[PDB]
Amino acid sequence: PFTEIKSGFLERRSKFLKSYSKGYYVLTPNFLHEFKTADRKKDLVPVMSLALSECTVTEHSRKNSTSSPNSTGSDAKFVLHAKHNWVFKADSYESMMSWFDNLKILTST
Repeated sequence: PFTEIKSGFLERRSKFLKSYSKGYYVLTPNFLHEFKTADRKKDLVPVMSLALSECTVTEHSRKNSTSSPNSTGSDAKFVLHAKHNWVFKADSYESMMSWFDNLKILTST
């Protein structure tokens, strides 16, 4: 058992290393926790826990459509700001939007 609201894999962009690192993320009413693996029985200490009380989600990609074709890269990104700005990338626009929305309602402050 666990008061998990949402969990799943995400890539977080490194600020210095110019690369993404994939982690397994678990959203609770209190934190977004990062774990190395999805094994909630054996992998039990977060590599990082972001307190939601002082985060906000600001922007997200615009879907790849005829109205705004996104030639550059993926359209599955969002920004989580700490009160600096972490860039996360999900599997798809749809998955990204589920993370964004679920984060939004836990961080209205």
